Amino acid sequence: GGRCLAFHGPLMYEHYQGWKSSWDEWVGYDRIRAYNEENIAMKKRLALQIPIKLKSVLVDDWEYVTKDKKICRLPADVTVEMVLNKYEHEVSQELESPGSQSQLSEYCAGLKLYFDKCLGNMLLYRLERLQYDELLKKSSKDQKPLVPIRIYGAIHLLRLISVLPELISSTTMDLQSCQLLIKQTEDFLVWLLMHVDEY
Amino acid sequence: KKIESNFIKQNNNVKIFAKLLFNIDSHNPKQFQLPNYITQIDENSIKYDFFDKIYKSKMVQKRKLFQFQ
Amino acid sequence: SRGQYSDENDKIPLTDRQLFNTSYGQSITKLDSYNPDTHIDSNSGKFLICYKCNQTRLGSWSHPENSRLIMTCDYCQTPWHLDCVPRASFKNLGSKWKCPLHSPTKVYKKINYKVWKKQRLINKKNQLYYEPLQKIGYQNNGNIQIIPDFKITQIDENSIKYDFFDKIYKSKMV
Repeated sequence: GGRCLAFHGPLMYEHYQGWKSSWDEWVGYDRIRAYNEENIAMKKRLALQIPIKLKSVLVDDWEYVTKDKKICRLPADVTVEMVLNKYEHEVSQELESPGSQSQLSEYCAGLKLYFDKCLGNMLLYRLERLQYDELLKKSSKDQKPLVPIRIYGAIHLLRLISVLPELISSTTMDLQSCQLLIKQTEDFLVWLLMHVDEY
Repeated sequence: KKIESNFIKQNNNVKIFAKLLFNIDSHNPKQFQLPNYITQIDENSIKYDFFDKIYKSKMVQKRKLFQFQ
Repeated sequence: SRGQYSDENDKIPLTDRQLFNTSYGQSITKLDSYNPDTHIDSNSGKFLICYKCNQTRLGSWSHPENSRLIMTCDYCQTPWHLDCVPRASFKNLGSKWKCPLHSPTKVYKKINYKVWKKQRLINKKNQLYYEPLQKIGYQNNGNIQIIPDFKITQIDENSIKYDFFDKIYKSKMV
């Protein structure tokens, strides 16, 4: 199909066109088009925001990170694995439409992967920056990778889902993807509306 | 040539947002602020995933036929 | 020739050699005499197996009546019997013979109606722009291509079968 599809320099392929049969080769190597190497080097050089539903918690923990940082225990007993695993057990069975739960499940996997490396880039204040530095220092004594899943609570999770939509538009992407992201954001906030005890 | 095109051939379970993961080093971090307004192995993995989700679909089908009564 | 529209749907007009001076045994169509050359392709020499019934049905020279006419496709070269799909004879002049397995150019769903006369075809340059980012719930109204503005997203098998299953799980409650 088409009129120009060649791994090497194109010669209106639909074999080296315009040459004799004693030049063919079908070896398997790397293939780059490069538009006939820039036309044989130019002929040899010429010859969006969150809804107002429960926005009190962000201004609640905005002041509380100045001197308390919303966490005082390094091995925090609050963890994200159970609160993320309960999503497939309470709401995906109830609120999601009949069909596939992928829009929650692969979201959970992707957000875990995002939380695996979100540290060091935004989402951080100076004193818990020092806390993360000392956590990395105590985690480097056994040359093990730092897992931020067992040592970080869910207090920064909703602040993360608050900061991401503004940076979502920073890259080139379609608009209904952002519509799906704000739909997931409102779903998460109606999930956490009456879950005021867990943080 | 753009880096992201061959990045999706080895990344799994991250589908919704992939373009923002490339330029994580092109933007410098800053302090906290707030506005005043406020494929073979991966193929087997996704087949096993799909099997899990249609099984979950079977129990949710049982769930709506149970709660319909 | 005179300045009319002609996409790939129209077949190239036949030359007079195949049209007037095509002997007496051949005739315009294979509808007469035994023609076993139509059941064997010159590309590989194998037998054209019909898609609907898995039979070449070449028949016999002693019993010509058991021979079933077959034709190759003008797009995918898929063999097809003349008795399986409802059709009297071959397709030699006019539009190219589109086998009943391809996407129609225009479909009709009644809710007045929407035509969706495809999206034509864009040549390989900067206007033909691709973006794979989402597989689930895209609502991209078709016009796709399979991989292992007039944008065409890189759709794969997994996403198509996923959103098909998702839609038929939405629609069965109705």
